[PDB]
Amino acid sequence: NLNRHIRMNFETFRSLPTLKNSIIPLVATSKNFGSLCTAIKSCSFLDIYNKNQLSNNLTGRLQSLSDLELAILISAARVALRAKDGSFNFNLAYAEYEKMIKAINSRTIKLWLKKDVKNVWENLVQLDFFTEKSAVGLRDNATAAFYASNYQFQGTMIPFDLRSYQMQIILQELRRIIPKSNMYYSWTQL
Amino acid sequence: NVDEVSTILVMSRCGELMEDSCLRKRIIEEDDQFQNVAANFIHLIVQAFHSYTGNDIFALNDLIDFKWPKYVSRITKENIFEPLALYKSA
Amino acid sequence: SDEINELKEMVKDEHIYDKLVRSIAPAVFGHEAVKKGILLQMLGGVHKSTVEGIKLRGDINICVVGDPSTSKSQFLKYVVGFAPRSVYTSGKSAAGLTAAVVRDEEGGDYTIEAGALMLADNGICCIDEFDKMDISDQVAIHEAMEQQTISIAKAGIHATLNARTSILAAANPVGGRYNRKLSLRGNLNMTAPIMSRFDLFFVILDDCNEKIDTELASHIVDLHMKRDEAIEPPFSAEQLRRYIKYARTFKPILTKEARSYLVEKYKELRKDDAQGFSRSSYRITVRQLESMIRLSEAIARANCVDEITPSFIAEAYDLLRQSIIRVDVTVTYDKYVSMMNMIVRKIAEVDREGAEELTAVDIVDWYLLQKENDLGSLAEYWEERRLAFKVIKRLVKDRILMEIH
Repeated sequence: NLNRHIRMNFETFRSLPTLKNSIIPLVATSKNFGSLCTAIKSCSFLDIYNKNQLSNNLTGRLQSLSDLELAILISAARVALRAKDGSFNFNLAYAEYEKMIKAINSRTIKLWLKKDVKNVWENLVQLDFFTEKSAVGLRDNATAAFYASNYQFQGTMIPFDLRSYQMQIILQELRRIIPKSNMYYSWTQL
Repeated sequence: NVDEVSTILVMSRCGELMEDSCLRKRIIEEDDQFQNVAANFIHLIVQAFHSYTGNDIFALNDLIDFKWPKYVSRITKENIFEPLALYKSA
Repeated sequence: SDEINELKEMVKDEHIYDKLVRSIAPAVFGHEAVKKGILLQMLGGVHKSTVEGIKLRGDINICVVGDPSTSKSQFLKYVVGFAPRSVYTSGKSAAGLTAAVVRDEEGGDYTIEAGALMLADNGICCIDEFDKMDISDQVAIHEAMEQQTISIAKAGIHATLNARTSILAAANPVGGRYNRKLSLRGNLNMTAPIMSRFDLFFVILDDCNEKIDTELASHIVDLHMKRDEAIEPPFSAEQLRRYIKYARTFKPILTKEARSYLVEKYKELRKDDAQGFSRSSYRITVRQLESMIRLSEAIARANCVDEITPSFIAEAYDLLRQSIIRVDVTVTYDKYVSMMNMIVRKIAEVDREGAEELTAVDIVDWYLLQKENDLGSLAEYWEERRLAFKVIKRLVKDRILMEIH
């Protein structure tokens, strides 16, 4: 098992300080000599460290969402996919979500009002999912960071239901990270 | 997830909900019994706002305080042992 | 004498609406929504006459819209080779459908020649490729879709010929595949008054699914190998023809309790088109209200009931809502909806009556007395009990039901 993790890191990372970040907690977590020889032979702790490093990315963040958080991201992805530049706002995302609830119940999901999706819309922005259109974001040096704070952007004056956003993940990638047991799988093909 | 969020709010809000001034003044106008009452309100709040809040701790803690005085006043001498009639009254 | 005995046991069956759908077109797998309209189209509504002389249209016109190579020719060939007085035609003339005035070579006078809408009277006219029709050929079709009459004024002959037929169109979308970003009018090559005559619009979407293509390919192989041995319908072809002709003589009458449910259901459907959120493919007009009456009469006719029950309106409302597709800006799905609709009204009835509660043990025991015709014996009976625990488990995770303790 030790030669397998070295060969895997050789073709993916090929860095010595990178691979050393997992050997240090493997030895310190051992209570005695019997636990050190066991973890060094089966490499059970190495698989747990690799899952934690890829748990807060775009894949691990989708599993920590509820039924409404997944329906909004799916309905908003279909609007930017069918568009030309991929521009959408809160009004365009609410039209696709409202037409999906009435279509499923016709063949009971509680339809939330427009005053309740505002909290869900702002929660997906902080979770790195909806990026502003034509937005720089984090500046390089400290010179451009000061000039951008004194200038008021156009997205702060317009209301939240008219702000142009962009999807961080297309609909083609959402169909691969969603199992067939979920009921929202039929609205990810278009 | 949905199993760890409700367990955290139970072990962090039960020590302040059963000793509040509103619950102590309702039993005299109308410790193991008060623990199941406060634990049932926390579980009912998460299951009813799991889609509106998601998995945030601050979003669910504000909704508990906003509905705690309104849930204590709706408890009488019959809703203390029957949780089915308490959910329909509120 | 034996034909009357076979018809008596079918009416007594509580699941006759589910057996007649699977019996229609057994070669085509799936598409239960499109097969439900075929049964209601063969029976039709009640042709009522007004006090002034106007005749109300009782027939139901259904249009087949969807991606090509989706068993479209199999549904049209099944209606012609089963229903009496049916003429199969295509869109690729104007005189072959209605009528024509051709002078006789023997007598010399001007005679009237019947077409496709005249020889197939009191039946279903199957027309293929409706989008590839001309403008002059489509004007004579819409004329017979209102008063079911054909007005001819040529060669000094001014006579009116009836045309009480059922048009079963099957057009194709402009562009090959059905675009979900456009409406139904912009995707088809038809006019506005003609598209408004159809009461249903079954949109068949060619979705590339791994579970749908697996079961569909298995039915084609089994049909090509066993030929007629693989086709085991619940009713034979001779038994289906006797029930259709017998159900057409029944005339259901709308009761007072069912009248309030139809008006209330019409107001809820019209609210979805005026809100501006869900962009529908077709604006709801006045014809949508009259289409629900004709669809409710065909459902009560299949059950041999002379009174329009309020439960039949809910079945026709679900089929009409599925046909209006909004413009995009382990467990069987047929059993999950039945187990969910029965578990909601049972819990809601407790608050109205005033009982105690409903534990998890009483949930499975509720369906033990209502599903007496499940035919589970002993081996299949234990499988339904384990499925009930998995159904009530999905409702716990979802936002439908909940458990106190």
